[PDB]
Amino acid sequence: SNAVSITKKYTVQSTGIWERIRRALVIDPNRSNGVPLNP
Amino acid sequence: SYPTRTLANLRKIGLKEYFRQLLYIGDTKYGELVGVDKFGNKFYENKEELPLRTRWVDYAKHDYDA
Amino acid sequence: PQDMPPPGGYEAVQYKRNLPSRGLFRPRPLLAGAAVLMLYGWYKLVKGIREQNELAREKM
Amino acid sequence: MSYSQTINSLVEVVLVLVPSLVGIAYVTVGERKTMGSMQRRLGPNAVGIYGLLQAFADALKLLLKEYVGPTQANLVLFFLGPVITLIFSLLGYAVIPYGPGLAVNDLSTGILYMLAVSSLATYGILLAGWSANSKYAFLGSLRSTAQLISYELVLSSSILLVIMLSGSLSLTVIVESQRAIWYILPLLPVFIIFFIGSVAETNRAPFDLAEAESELVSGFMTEHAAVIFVFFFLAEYGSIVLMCILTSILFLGGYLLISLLDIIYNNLLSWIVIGKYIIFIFPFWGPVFIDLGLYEIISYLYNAPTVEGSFYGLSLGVKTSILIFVFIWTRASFPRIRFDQLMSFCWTVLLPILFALIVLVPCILYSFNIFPVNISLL
Amino acid sequence: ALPYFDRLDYVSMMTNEQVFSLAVEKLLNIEIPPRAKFIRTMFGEITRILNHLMSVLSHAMDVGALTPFLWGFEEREKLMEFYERVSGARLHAAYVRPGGVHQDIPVGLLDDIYQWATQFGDRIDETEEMLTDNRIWINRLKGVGVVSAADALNLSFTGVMLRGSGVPWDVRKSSPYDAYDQVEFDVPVGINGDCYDRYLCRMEEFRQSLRIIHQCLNKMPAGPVRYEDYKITPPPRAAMKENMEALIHHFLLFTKGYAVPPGDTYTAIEAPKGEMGVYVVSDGSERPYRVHIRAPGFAHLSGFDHITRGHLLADAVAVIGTMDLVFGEVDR
Amino acid sequence: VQPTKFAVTVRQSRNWADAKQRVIAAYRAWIRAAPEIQTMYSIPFPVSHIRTRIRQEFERHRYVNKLNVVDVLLQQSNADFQETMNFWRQQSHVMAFFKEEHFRGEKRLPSNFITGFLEGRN
Amino acid sequence: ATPAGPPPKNFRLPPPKNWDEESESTIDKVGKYFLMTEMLRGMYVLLEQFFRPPYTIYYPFEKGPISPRFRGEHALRRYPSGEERCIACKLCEAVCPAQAITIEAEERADGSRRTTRYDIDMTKCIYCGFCQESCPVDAIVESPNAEYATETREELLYNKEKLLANGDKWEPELAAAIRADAPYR
Amino acid sequence: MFGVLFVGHPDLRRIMTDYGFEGHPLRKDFPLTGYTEIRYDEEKKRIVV
Amino acid sequence: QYALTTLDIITNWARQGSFWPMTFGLACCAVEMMHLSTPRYDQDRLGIIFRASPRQSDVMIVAGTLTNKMAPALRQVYDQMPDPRWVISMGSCANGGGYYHYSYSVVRGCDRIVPVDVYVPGCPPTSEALMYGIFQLQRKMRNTKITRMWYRK
Ligand SMILES: *P(=O)(O)OCC(C)(C)[C@H](O)C(=O)NCCC(=O)NCCSC(=O)CCCCCCCCCCCCC
Ligand SMILES: CCCCCCCCCCCCO[C@@H]1O[C@H](CO)[C@@H](O[C@H]2O[C@H](CO)[C@@H](O)[C@H](O)[C@H]2O)[C@H](O)[C@H]1O
Ligand SMILES: CCCCCCCCCCCCO[C@@H]1O[C@H](CO)[C@@H](O[C@H]2O[C@H](CO)[C@@H](O)[C@H](O)[C@H]2O)[C@H](O)[C@H]1O
Ligand code: SF4
Ligand code: SF4
Ligand code: SF4
Repeated sequence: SNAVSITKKYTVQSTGIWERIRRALVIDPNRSNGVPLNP
Repeated sequence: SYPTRTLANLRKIGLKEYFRQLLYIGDTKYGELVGVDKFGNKFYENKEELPLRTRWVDYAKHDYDA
Repeated sequence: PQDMPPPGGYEAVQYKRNLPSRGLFRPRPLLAGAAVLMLYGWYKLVKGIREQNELAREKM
Repeated sequence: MSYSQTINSLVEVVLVLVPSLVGIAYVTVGERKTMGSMQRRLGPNAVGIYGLLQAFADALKLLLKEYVGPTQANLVLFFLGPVITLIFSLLGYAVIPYGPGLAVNDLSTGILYMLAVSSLATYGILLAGWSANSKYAFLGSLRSTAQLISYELVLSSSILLVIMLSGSLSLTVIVESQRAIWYILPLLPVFIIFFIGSVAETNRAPFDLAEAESELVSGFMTEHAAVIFVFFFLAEYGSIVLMCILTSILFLGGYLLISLLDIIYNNLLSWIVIGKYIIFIFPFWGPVFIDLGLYEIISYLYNAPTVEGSFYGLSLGVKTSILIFVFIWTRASFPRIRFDQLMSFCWTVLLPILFALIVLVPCILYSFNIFPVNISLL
Repeated sequence: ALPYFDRLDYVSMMTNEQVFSLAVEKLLNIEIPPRAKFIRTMFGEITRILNHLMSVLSHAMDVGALTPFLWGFEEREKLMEFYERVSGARLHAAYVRPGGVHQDIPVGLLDDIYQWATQFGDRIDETEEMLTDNRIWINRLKGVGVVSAADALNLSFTGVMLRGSGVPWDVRKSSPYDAYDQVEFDVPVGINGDCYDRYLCRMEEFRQSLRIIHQCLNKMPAGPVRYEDYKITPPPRAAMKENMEALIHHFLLFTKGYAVPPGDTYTAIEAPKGEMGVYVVSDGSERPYRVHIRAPGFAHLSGFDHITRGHLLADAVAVIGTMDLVFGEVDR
Repeated sequence: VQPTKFAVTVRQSRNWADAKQRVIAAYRAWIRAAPEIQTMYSIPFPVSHIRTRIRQEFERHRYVNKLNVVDVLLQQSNADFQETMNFWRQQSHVMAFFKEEHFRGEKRLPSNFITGFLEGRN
Repeated sequence: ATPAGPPPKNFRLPPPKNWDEESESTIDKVGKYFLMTEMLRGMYVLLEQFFRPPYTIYYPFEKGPISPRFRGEHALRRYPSGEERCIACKLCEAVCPAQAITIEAEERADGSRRTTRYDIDMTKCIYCGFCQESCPVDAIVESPNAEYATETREELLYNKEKLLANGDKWEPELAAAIRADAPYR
Repeated sequence: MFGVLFVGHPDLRRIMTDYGFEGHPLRKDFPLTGYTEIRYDEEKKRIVV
Repeated sequence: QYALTTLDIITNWARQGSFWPMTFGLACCAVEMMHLSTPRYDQDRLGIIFRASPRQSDVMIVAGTLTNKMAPALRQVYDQMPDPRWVISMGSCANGGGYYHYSYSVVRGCDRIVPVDVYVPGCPPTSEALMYGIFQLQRKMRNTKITRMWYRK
């Protein structure tokens, strides 16, 4: 599709059990949440 | 905030300090003391918060002002 | 130096319409679901009002 | 009876009105907090420790505000008008049952009572809009009245379909009849129409464009009248909460909790008189529940009049709150509909479907011998 | 007089000052350096995104959708941090000036715009989740405010008001300026000339402006960001404090100003609200003899009667928002 | 009056017979309208004071013998008439045409030499 | 409406499709009408936001980001010695876009060229920063201070006694912002 | 803004200036700050010129 | 004395907790007042709700350049605000005319038309700056003696 993977999107990521939960109950798993990265 | 975050910070700052923050800032927040102003204000930092929230101030006066 | 791009250039960003169809909102799975819910409910109602009518025979 | 009726009358009326009023105050705080999480911000979080005092300061501020509305040529109307709009808002709560028969008035015609108090709502939107002086805005109060009467037919005609299934207009009987099944399951499309009709009836967004356009044509000479009055705000929030409780009474369980005590009976088969309470299940073992300490105490508390009543009202409360969420979620999800388009929705889509279902439902109840008895059972 | 242009269309600041700089630069007969050309085309598209976030989301806030407005104003809140890093203003930068830009961009900004870039499409997609296929949204913009292609031209319509009726025309493609001839982008052109077409054309420009900003990041050349001539642009502070000629040129530029040769020019750019142009008469002196601003919204509001005729008032509020209208632009 | 209630398409007087016809029709409309101007703008003056003051504003240009000058003076009147008969002018603009509602009043130039000398040029 | 020369390849639209030529099954078409599926998707996107972190800042305890180039309230600075940097050139008075600066100078008792008046109308100023770009001695700057709402606008007529007091107050932060941005100036 | 008069125009009225405004501001003889200013008069209860 | 003071503190607590501003977004400063309603700075968290009507409002925020044509409608809207009334002047244009101070069409300060209680500087003030001005006004109300002034006379 037109999407690129979330892992290259420079936003805070969900981790672990919450990542699996997010990648299940969400329209587009590749969508970011717009929260920037502190470091 | 969210329960995981607010629970952990109670385990750090204690219930007397938890109520102090609810009266002023309105958030439960924990961080390292960075220094004190001449006016008595105290500054805290935490790289692990949401962006633009890594630095905050605990004012010395009750009728605080920026 | 100046503010310049990285040597190889920045990577491409996502800019086209993504908007991916999900099964949760397609009409066929929802039509089938709503139908099975109303059929299960209509079986449960047809059993209950029969029992209610029989409880009324005992009351009378 | 053990004590005097007037005392009993007073305690039940205070026990319904003071929780209902405190709840109507927290729906206003809740609608600003919920819309902020969906809009990635915060709701009120400063007036009070968690913003839990926001409703209080808003209400006391308005009470202390000057009111400059016309007192000329109409003194009673300016003052005694909106007061009974608030009475017509709270008068519907007197037929809500918080458990079997646990209502202020247990009324056999309870449904026709809440259809009467609802037709009085049209006066509190008609008359208030009569105060404002601006030609286009006055016609916007008539258009809001036209929306209410049209979406009242939606509600009354779809309440009719529940009465066919229950056989009664008593809210207690209507809930007790759902012990077999919640009416959302067999009357799915009737429930959706009722909820959509219930948003349009409350004048809530996305059906509020008629009353919305008043603020855009006010001009440079005149202004509104709902200004310092908390009445038409408590009348509004209390009608939303009341449309959520009635929606739960009719289609969700009402106060019916799906009881797990039935499930444990089916699964458990190794009853032991020694208090072991062994279970014939694959994750089961020999429990060490204390007969002297826990089982004797737990059994008594389950049958307490306070505990069982508590769960019946926590059930109705949890269900009303879920619907209060769906009203707030609806306002935050959609744009507004034009008045002609909402009118087309009611008159050329919804009502045709409802009158089609008015034919079909009693036809099926006759075909499966399922007409209920209309005598006092249940 | 350059700060006056920030305050014309106050949601699209660096493109207002771009058309004034391009007009003065044309009478100056100067060529501005490549780096400022790319800086200006990058911040002209950051500006176009900023304006469309105001215009599209305020339009839907009038129509009654209130949530996309708040989501994209965080996107607006992030993109004004880049204004305040190059200049020190969240709104009125005064950054674009005749001869290039006032100051070089700071040394970590092109990385921070790229980090914003990686996620901005997801913001358009979720804003698009709420409006594009929504039937209430569709039934409030279809057939509303319909202008024919012949009438849009005869009515002085530019931009998406011109482009939504099926006329393929963008000043960037037809009279290229700055680094626009160096970037690949597409032009959304509608069919039915209505508000729904103009909403769909504006959303497509979100994705096209993002596609330009990424290209500008990869072609950012090095060199002066300011025309290399101290009779026109101010010398560096370090030169003014060390070299005689530089302090003289510094002193005269801040008191008298530079002289512009005589003549007049009409210069237009593809502003976010339509075509924005300025007519500048020069008298060969250091002050403009006459400045006239052509504002796209002024011509759009003039055709409001011809377009809203026979419509409902709830229809007219939709027509007001589809015409990108900031009244400081209309009244100059 | 196609676009607005009192709009008149800009016309150029053909000759003095035409130009005087238009002036008289302009004056007639204004002094007709004076009761309507005095209620809307709540002018605390008699309709007679309004009409006599309308007359002064025509009496200023009674000696214009240029036809190109009359048309601009007629267009100015028509436009003033349109913005007054539509409630577009504020009471502040209208009752500021009367030059006695200044806190110095109508007497704002010095009367003669000596009184303006003792007051420093008024 | 199209450019001169040959019309664009397939500029003209295809002929419209009749209702029965459309490619959408009645089942899909009727289901999307009655179930309101596209509206359901949008309501689901708001649930996704509900469970995402908010953007909000608790002010005044947490502040938003400001660059070294920020343009706040004016200040008059000194040298390390303690002498005022200002020598009354009046360049900042000439370049003011809004004529907000009024300067009167003369010879000081010791013979030095120094201002006697230095007024800035904070209600005329547009905070452009031009005054500080034109300085040859870094004498006038704009501090990062944006929090100084006052009660009366007489408090917004800064005279030379207030602008020097501001520089004394804000000097560490002024020197720091100058240190960051000087290479670019 | 200039006083130029356009023969044939329907509804040639002012577009920018205030309602009783006298003068043409883009004329070069017109002064930058104009000839009049407004304020609120407490004694007259309105805005005066 | 305590009793009348308590009546003041409660009254001032509610004038502070519910802070509903009527607004005249004349120009750009209104954009910055819109960024006070967005997620980064939300007004709702402090109780601020902008109301359209003057009858429902507490404070007027003049944000933008006031022109001679706009001034009659400014005074009309302020004249319709029920008491108690506060006005905030936001930005250089409303405060003293600003960039357009030497023009024939601009009122040089909105306080030639209405009374003002706080002046917020900047063109435009940052959103924090307008927040700072609201806190100054909220502090002015906390120091408002209502029933303690009636007691001295
Ligand atoms: P008789 O034949 O003696 O005189 C007829 C005229 C006057 C036509 C002369 O014969 C004549 O030729 N004079 C020269 C032509 C002339 O009068 N030119 C000017 C005509 S237009 C004009 O005078 C407009 C005046 C102002 C219009 C507005 C007046 C009212 C405004 C304020 C009203 C009160 C506040 C709202
Ligand atoms: C306690 C009994 C009742 C007494 C009166 C209580 C106060 C009643 C009014 C407040 C209740 C909520 O009322 C609602 O508030 C929100 C702000 O949170 C307003 O919302 C407004 O600001 C938000 C801010 O993000 C915008 O998204 C929205 O577009 C705008 O309209 C609504 O316009 C108003 O209808
Ligand atoms: C079908 C069975 C129905 C059973 C339940 C019936 C409940 C009837 C309660 C009526 C109480 C008054 O009804 C309610 O009045 C208020 C005030 O006039 C209205 O509220 C009105 O004013 C408020 C502001 O104060 C606005 O935000 C709102 O948009 C407007 O419509 C509601 O639109 C109306 O729903
Ligand atoms: S502050 Fe600088 S520019 Fe202004 S008068 Fe002093 S030396 Fe000159
Ligand atoms: S920032 Fe203010 S004082 Fe300085 S030059 Fe600009 S307008 Fe004048
Ligand atoms: S003060 Fe500045 S930002 Fe505000 S309206 Fe005036 S010019 Fe615009």
